Amino acid sequence: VKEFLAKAKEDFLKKWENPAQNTAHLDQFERIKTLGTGSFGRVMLVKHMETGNHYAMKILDKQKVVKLKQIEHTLNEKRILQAVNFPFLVKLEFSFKDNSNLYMVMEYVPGGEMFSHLRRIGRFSEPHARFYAAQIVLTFEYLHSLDLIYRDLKPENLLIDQQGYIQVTDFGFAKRVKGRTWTLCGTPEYLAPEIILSKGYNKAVDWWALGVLIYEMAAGYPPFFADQPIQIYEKIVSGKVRFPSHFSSDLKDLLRNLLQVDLTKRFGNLKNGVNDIKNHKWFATTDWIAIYQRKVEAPFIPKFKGPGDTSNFDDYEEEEIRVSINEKCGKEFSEF
Amino acid sequence: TTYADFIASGRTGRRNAIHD
Ligand SMILES: N[C@H](COc1cncc(C2=NCC3=NN=CC3=C2)c1)CC1=C2C=CCC=C2N=C1
Repeated sequence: VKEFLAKAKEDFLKKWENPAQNTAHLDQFERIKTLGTGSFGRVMLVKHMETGNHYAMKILDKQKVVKLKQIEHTLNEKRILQAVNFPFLVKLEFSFKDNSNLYMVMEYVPGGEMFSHLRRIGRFSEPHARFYAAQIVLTFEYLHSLDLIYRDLKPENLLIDQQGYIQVTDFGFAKRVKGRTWTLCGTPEYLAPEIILSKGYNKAVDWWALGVLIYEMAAGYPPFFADQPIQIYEKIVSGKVRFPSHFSSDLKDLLRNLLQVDLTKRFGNLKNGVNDIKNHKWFATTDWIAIYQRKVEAPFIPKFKGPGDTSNFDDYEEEEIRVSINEKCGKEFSEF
Repeated sequence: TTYADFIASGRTGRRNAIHD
């Protein structure tokens, strides 16, 4: 492993130091349908005419990115994405920009969001939940080894590929940092106590989010929920969690450790790093090597009907893509 | 049941991220 990571850090660093730019053009793609919509952009299923491949094209409105002060975060996202490589991280195939928008073209994950399947099914059995959790454990070990913090773990950002494996998406909050960071960002239900308390935090917030994920996947609902964020924040910092009666004793033990408000006792952040997680009882049946190689039997296989199919994604209101006659935020995005 | 309280809450849809 430490051998694998060593070589991984070498490849990341070369790309990190010399990121690729403008590797494609808007008119090389056929705009098909919207797969998701955000505050400063949207993602559409796209088709590359030269190869006939389908991709997920993320279109970000430069002016909106500026109004929401997400410039540096957007630069982080593209720069990090074009340099990483793991089987559970979606691939950035191309990136470019025009007068009005920034564009990031990634691999299309037809399976849809874990969110959708989770809410429909209700809850995943422990073996199912464990299968996905394992993948997040290795992905974080990988990312963290690169001095990267992900900061936005949740079902909405995890996709299921054809083989039933996870593909982490949305790196808008990803950041390479040695030392503490203070940006308040993420999603309410998944924010660690340190973040909500504005006290400088590190990679340990990712391990806490994992604890929230595993709980939600297994119970069908998050450990901390309420109609308004402030109520949720109040629960998160209280350091009080209740477990369904069906949670195995080992599952509860793993979560008590991950959902530790005291980030000096929180698993993943201790002296033995991720191993305190990997060597945990709840993970005894887990073969980490098998998972990384994708040779483990997937519990759920989302099936589709050929490429270009979007039935596993909700429908969104379409909106024509417009590009002004004038460049809009040149200097802000020069490095993109 | 917690499940019932969750399903009846306004937080069962896609949750938006926060920052500012
Ligand atoms: N939560 C939704 C989805 O958000 C994504 C963000 N970034 C990458 C993705 C994908 N990346 C790769 C891939 N492959 N297949 C589908 C697929 C999707 C989805 C909506 C939302 C936004 C959309 C645009 C900009 C910012 C947003 N914030 C939230």
